[PDB]
Amino acid sequence: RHPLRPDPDRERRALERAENLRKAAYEMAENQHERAYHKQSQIFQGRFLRKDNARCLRFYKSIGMGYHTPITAINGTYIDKKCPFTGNVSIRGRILRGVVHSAKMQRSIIVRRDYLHFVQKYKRYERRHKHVAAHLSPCFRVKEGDIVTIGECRPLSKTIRFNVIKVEPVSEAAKKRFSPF
Amino acid sequence: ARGVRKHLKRLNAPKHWLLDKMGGIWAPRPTNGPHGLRECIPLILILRNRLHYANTYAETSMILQDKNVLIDGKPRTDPTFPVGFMDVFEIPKVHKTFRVLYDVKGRFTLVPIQSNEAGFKLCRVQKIFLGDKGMPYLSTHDARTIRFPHPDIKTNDTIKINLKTGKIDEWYKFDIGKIVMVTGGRNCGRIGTIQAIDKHMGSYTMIRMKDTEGTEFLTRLCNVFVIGNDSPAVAIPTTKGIRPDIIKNRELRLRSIA
Amino acid sequence: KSIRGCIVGPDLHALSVVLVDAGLTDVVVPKRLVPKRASKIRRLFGLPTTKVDPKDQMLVCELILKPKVQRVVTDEKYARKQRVIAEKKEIMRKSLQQLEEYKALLSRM
Amino acid sequence: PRISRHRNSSKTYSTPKKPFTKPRLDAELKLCGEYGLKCKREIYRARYMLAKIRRTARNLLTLDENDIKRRFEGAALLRRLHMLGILDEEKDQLDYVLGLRIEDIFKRRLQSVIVESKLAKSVHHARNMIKARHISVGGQIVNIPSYMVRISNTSRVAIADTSSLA
Amino acid sequence: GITHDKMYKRSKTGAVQGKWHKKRKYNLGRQPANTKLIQKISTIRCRGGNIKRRALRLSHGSFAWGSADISHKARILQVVYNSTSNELVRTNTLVKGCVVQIDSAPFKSALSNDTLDKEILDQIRGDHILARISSRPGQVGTADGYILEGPELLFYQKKLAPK
RNA sequence: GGCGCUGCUGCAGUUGAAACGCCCGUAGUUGGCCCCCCGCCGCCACGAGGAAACGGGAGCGCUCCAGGCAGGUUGGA
RNA sequence: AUCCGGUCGAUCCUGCCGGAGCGCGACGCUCUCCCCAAGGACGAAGCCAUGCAUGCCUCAGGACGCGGCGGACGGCUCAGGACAACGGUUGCACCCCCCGUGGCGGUCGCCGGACACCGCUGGCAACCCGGCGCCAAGACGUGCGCGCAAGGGCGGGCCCCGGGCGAGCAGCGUGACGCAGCGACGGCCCGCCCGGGCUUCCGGGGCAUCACCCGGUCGGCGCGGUCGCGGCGCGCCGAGGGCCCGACGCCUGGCGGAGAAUCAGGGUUCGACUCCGGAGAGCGGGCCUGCGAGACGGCCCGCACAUCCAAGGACGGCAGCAGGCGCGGAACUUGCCCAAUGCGCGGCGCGCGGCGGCGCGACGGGGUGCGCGCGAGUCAGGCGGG
Ligand SMILES: [K+]
Ligand SMILES: [K+]
Ligand SMILES: [K+]
Ligand SMILES: [K+]
Ligand SMILES: [K+]
Ligand SMILES: [K+]
Ligand SMILES: [K+]
Ligand SMILES: [K+]
Ligand SMILES: [K+]
Ligand SMILES: [K+]
Ligand SMILES: [K+]
Ligand SMILES: [K+]
Ligand SMILES: [K+]
Ligand SMILES: [K+]
Ligand SMILES: [K+]
Ligand SMILES: [K+]
Ligand SMILES: [K+]
Ligand SMILES: [K+]
Ligand SMILES: [K+]
Ligand SMILES: [K+]
Ligand SMILES: [K+]
Ligand SMILES: [K+]
Ligand SMILES: [K+]
Ligand SMILES: [K+]
Ligand SMILES: [K+]
Ligand SMILES: [K+]
Ligand SMILES: [K+]
Ligand SMILES: [K+]
Ligand SMILES: [K+]
Ligand SMILES: [K+]
Ligand SMILES: [K+]
Ligand SMILES: [K+]
Ligand SMILES: [K+]
Ligand SMILES: [K+]
Ligand SMILES: [K+]
Ligand SMILES: [K+]
Ligand SMILES: [K+]
Ligand SMILES: [K+]
Ligand SMILES: [K+]
Ligand SMILES: [K+]
Ligand SMILES: [K+]
Ligand SMILES: [K+]
Ligand SMILES: [K+]
Ligand SMILES: [K+]
Ligand SMILES: [K+]
Ligand SMILES: [K+]
Ligand SMILES: [K+]
Ligand SMILES: [K+]
Ligand SMILES: [K+]
Ligand SMILES: [K+]
Ligand SMILES: [K+]
Ligand SMILES: [K+]
Ligand SMILES: [K+]
Ligand SMILES: [K+]
Ligand SMILES: [K+]
Ligand SMILES: [K+]
Ligand SMILES: [K+]
Ligand SMILES: [K+]
Ligand SMILES: [K+]
Ligand SMILES: [K+]
Ligand SMILES: [K+]
Ligand SMILES: [K+]
Ligand SMILES: [K+]
Ligand SMILES: [K+]
Ligand SMILES: [K+]
Ligand SMILES: [K+]
Ligand SMILES: [K+]
Ligand SMILES: [K+]
Ligand SMILES: [K+]
Ligand SMILES: [K+]
Ligand SMILES: [K+]
Ligand SMILES: [K+]
Ligand SMILES: [K+]
Ligand SMILES: [K+]
Ligand SMILES: [K+]
Ligand SMILES: [K+]
Ligand SMILES: [K+]
Ligand SMILES: [K+]
Ligand SMILES: [K+]
Ligand SMILES: [K+]
Ligand SMILES: [K+]
Ligand SMILES: [K+]
Ligand SMILES: [K+]
Ligand SMILES: [K+]
Ligand SMILES: [K+]
Ligand SMILES: [K+]
Ligand SMILES: [K+]
Ligand SMILES: [K+]
Ligand SMILES: [K+]
Ligand SMILES: [K+]
Ligand SMILES: [K+]
Ligand SMILES: [Mg+2]
Ligand SMILES: [Mg+2]
Ligand SMILES: [Mg+2]
Ligand SMILES: [Mg+2]
Ligand SMILES: [Mg+2]
Ligand SMILES: [Mg+2]
Ligand SMILES: [Mg+2]
Ligand SMILES: [Mg+2]
Ligand SMILES: [Mg+2]
Ligand SMILES: [Mg+2]
Ligand SMILES: [Mg+2]
Ligand SMILES: [Mg+2]
Repeated sequence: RHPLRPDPDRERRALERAENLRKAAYEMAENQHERAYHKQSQIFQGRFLRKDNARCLRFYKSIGMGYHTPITAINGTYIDKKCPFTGNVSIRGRILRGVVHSAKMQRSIIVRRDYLHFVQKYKRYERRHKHVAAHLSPCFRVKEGDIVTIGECRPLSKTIRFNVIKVEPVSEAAKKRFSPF
Repeated sequence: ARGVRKHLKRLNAPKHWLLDKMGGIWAPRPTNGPHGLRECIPLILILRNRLHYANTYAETSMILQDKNVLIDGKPRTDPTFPVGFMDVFEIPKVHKTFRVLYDVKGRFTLVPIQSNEAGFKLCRVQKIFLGDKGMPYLSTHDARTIRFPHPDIKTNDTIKINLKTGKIDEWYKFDIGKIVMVTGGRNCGRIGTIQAIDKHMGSYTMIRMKDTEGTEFLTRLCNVFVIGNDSPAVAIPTTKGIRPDIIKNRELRLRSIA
Repeated sequence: KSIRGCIVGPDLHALSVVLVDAGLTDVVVPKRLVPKRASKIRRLFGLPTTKVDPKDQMLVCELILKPKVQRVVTDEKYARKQRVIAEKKEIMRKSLQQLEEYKALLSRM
Repeated sequence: PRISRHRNSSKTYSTPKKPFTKPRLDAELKLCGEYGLKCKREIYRARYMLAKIRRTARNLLTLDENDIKRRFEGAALLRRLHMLGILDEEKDQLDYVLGLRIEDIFKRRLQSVIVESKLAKSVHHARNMIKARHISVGGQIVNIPSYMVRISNTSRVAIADTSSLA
Repeated sequence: GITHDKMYKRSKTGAVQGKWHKKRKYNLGRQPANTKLIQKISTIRCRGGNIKRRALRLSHGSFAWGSADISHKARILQVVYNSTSNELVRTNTLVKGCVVQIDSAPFKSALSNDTLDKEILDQIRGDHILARISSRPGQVGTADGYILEGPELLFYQKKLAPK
């Protein structure tokens, strides 16, 4: 890391995101409808009592492969052990793209992938599709029709082996087409 | 099955062993050791099948009981011991010393070497890792382990090892323009110079080399062995890693019965 | 399997019994086999089991196939053990020297 | 298994599709007359051995004159066809292979060679003399009427030194 | 016996799937320890060797007040809260993550320093401290934990409010 | 296989067997012409990587042959 | 790259019926010589008499016995199972692994007693066992030693980005627990190797007189269990998940591939059996020992069948090699040998496999003459062969 930190003079003020995260943590403590207190495993919970600010209050990482961390994950207040940026999982294996078929589950979506199958006797093709279940971190929000890029992780449920890592929005009320990519 | 395999059918043996499909249901199964099953040769297949010092299995055993064979300076009394690439093969009573390399058709050949050369070995650095109480180790293509290596040695370099102390005296860095030889695939056995290194994030890194006649070829980074710095540190067969085409090979074959 | 014909009842066709605290006890059978362990021949003969001359190769046995005493500390066996210890120290000494060399090397680098 | 399960075997002749055609029925017996042929199978074999060398050439002729497959296999085919004497030296073109007939194959049989050099008065006497171990090829006694003689080995066809006709 | 093989589940479309083999040894499961509070640890042979310790009837643990870093060995007094089921609290079953009351004696030597949480010093002034188990007693035979603080402490104090 | 009597190449539907009584219409299939020198598919070519036996195929007279991998510096491309 | 006979009083068509070729089995008739070579698979995974198919090497003349390594590989079969299995292609930053080959080796004065073989006595129809007693170890048990096995609390940066990565991964320090493993002939531990477990993408039978299906079913939270991830299991929360691009259900005289039969090109049909993978050992289940088995030439139980018996009991698994019964149109010797190719222990073992026997399933070569010499047989010696 050859270069070192150019000089803005509003940095320490702009770290008011510390009180932001702190009061979000203290709001989670008051929602007595919950049964478990949710917290990241990478973070002490004694760093919140301190005032010198010297220690970070939220954990995040980079996933590699030229995919950059969204700022909504860096400055969010949610808890997700299955989020690839702020949870306890990793991305490795195949990386694919598809379209959102359904977003009706809890932090889970269905993805529709399209492809062609050649039949040699008839010298022609047929159009085919498959459905893939994927995990949706709160740092993204999607609707049906949007393009997504998903990447492989370890097994996460009976049907899920992938995680949403990029979103390309698609306007509502547009003609739905084959769109293989 | 319910456990490990101990047999190996003759039709299932590796194709570069040049085993013939009659004269046996079974083939020797190499014992675990310094080399893997696919990229090796059982020692018996050299003494009986190739050099005819023995003529059967039973009398191939008695040569290895009285310890007439040294591999890398040690007598191996095991007929299916896996010998492989760069192993030193020395039979004293006949005064024959060989180095085990590949020919231009992906098969093992023995190259005669001098007594001033059989005291060292070239190994490929496969990995660097922290062992017990956090100490550094390096592992080679021979299943060899060295603690406290000099910090310059990095993965894909090659090291030179004296064959009595088992320590390092020299190392060659993996770079552009280094002399190299391919150890597997379908360009196995031929020798060239590196002229490209293309990394692909997540996937295999490919190497482009060029022969001494200028023919260019490609393979994966897991198959390129450095043999020196613009000059091979060892001796190589007479063909020197140049592969003919089928027509020139045919004319050389026509010329042998001629 | 099947077991236990009785806690002794009428069924049994056989019983096994031992005599305590004494037709009358007359015969005394000899012990066919003699002590074999090295200590087994020092408790018999009252010898101490702690000295630097424990050899004990008295050969009598009253010519009674069985002797070949076990657990005897000879001279060569003593040398063997001492040699193994003297090499188990050399390993540690050379290992600590190599560790020191590597630490100094990284210091220079 | 046993080792014998791995041995190969193959049929070496093709029977015709219409058996009862008159013109080839008598054309097929003029051939049994000019050569001491035992039965129709020895004709079938011949045609089968033609039908392969005809299939190769037509595969290469569809190709281009500078491809390596042509340069390699056509040269092999011509070099094999010149040694057996099925084709002669002056025709060293791959297109000269297509106009070949069975009679060219039948003319290099040992039974035919010994007739040509007049060791035997006819072809039937030649077959009888072959069966009697009376003839050697290059000092080697050959018992097979159907033997195929290479042009290298046609200078050296004689009566065997060990014989009752010596 | 008990198996965690997936061959007995329906597919994702709900369809019944067939059986193509009998039970394999490598897919077995065992029964749980149900470790009781207030000392036995059994040994279990596993695949390849690899002894597992399985605790029944543990009493003590080693606990850490992380913020000031005061680590002692203390006696676990009572399981007071559990996220999964209130049945696991009624029986004082020791599992990972349950909230317990531990003995205040070993930490009374920490009553002097100020600038130390009064939400921990006032806990110490009484008879017990609220703490959380952090180990798996059925897999390693041990029950250690940390002392609660921050918003977590308040969340569980309201969960155990005298209401 | 004959068989273009299963028809993608390549059948038949006025009268021999065969065009729904007709109109609307979703899924599906299909869709004029135009900018070239960017991206993403398809597509064409060349590579890398993984098994032999079988199937092709270079060389070799088990006396020929179905075979086999031989052999007289070699070879199993 | 081919057609031909049959509709009429005669004629041109459409259209089927029949003939002509190759392969696989069964039946009939017939057969001189030599080489190669399949051989109880075909809705009976029906039942089995008899013999053989697994042994080889620390402590005393030798056996015997103890201890050790192997018996989870090799051989047989195709019953089950249709988003399985299987084929190509990925991953484990969610894993386990004997032997072998490199490393590494720091741990808060020579101990004890007893078991088998064996002696002396017994029970029982036979299967199988009892009692008392002298005796060893490269067997146990306890251990002499420079503290360090598992797990746990803190030690990260608050645009966005070497020990080692594409990826904050792996080590180390420091407070607490704990006291494991290796030490009575020095090895716990670490890398590789082969092997396994799961896992990504694509391919992966027929029927619509089977159009709607599923309810641990689809997702979330927390624990447990596992070698390990995972609705794998359990508690709680939500209403999801699949479908005419054919879901679900039913049927199959359904093992998959590498391949095979046919033949201009495009295709059609079959994948019992040689190699690779899977599954089973009369049918359900359960398990111990081990690195590795849900093992059947291991054990336990239920069921259906048989075996010996003094009537009390004991006892079995040929879809191993021969052989037999039954069934069917349909398929061989109750041979010799570890000499070869290989495997376990090192010298043996081995119905793996090899060699003969029966064998017109099928392949290849040569005869029953030529104008006058041969082969088929006969008897001897070679060569070959355990
Ligand atoms: K989070
Ligand atoms: K596509
Ligand atoms: K496809
Ligand atoms: K389509
Ligand atoms: K789930
Ligand atoms: K699930
Ligand atoms: K479409
Ligand atoms: K199997
Ligand atoms: K195993
Ligand atoms: K095994
Ligand atoms: K084989
Ligand atoms: K073979
Ligand atoms: K075989
Ligand atoms: K072996
Ligand atoms: K089980
Ligand atoms: K198992
Ligand atoms: K047809
Ligand atoms: K056709
Ligand atoms: K046609
Ligand atoms: K038409
Ligand atoms: K009609
Ligand atoms: K009609
Ligand atoms: K009609
Ligand atoms: K119509
Ligand atoms: K219609
Ligand atoms: K209409
Ligand atoms: K319309
Ligand atoms: K319309
Ligand atoms: K439409
Ligand atoms: K459409
Ligand atoms: K259409
Ligand atoms: K379309
Ligand atoms: K149109
Ligand atoms: K393409
Ligand atoms: K192979
Ligand atoms: K050479
Ligand atoms: K045709
Ligand atoms: K007619
Ligand atoms: K008419
Ligand atoms: K007609
Ligand atoms: K049968
Ligand atoms: K059967
Ligand atoms: K049938
Ligand atoms: K049949
Ligand atoms: K049967
Ligand atoms: K074992
Ligand atoms: K066993
Ligand atoms: K059989
Ligand atoms: K089956
Ligand atoms: K093993
Ligand atoms: K998978
Ligand atoms: K998959
Ligand atoms: K898969
Ligand atoms: K698929
Ligand atoms: K249907
Ligand atoms: K439920
Ligand atoms: K769960
Ligand atoms: K549940
Ligand atoms: K529910
Ligand atoms: K259907
Ligand atoms: K069947
Ligand atoms: K065709
Ligand atoms: K077709
Ligand atoms: K075709
Ligand atoms: K056709
Ligand atoms: K068969
Ligand atoms: K099979
Ligand atoms: K098979
Ligand atoms: K096989
Ligand atoms: K196999
Ligand atoms: K297998
Ligand atoms: K099998
Ligand atoms: K199985
Ligand atoms: K079964
Ligand atoms: K059974
Ligand atoms: K069963
Ligand atoms: K059973
Ligand atoms: K069973
Ligand atoms: K296993
Ligand atoms: K079981
Ligand atoms: K079972
Ligand atoms: K039997
Ligand atoms: K069967
Ligand atoms: K037999
Ligand atoms: K019958
Ligand atoms: K009958
Ligand atoms: K043998
Ligand atoms: K073994
Ligand atoms: K046999
Ligand atoms: K004669
Ligand atoms: K004779
Ligand atoms: Mg097996
Ligand atoms: Mg089973
Ligand atoms: Mg209560
Ligand atoms: Mg047709
Ligand atoms: Mg509900
Ligand atoms: Mg198949
Ligand atoms: Mg098959
Ligand atoms: Mg069979
Ligand atoms: Mg078995
Ligand atoms: Mg069983
Ligand atoms: Mg019958
Ligand atoms: Mg012949």
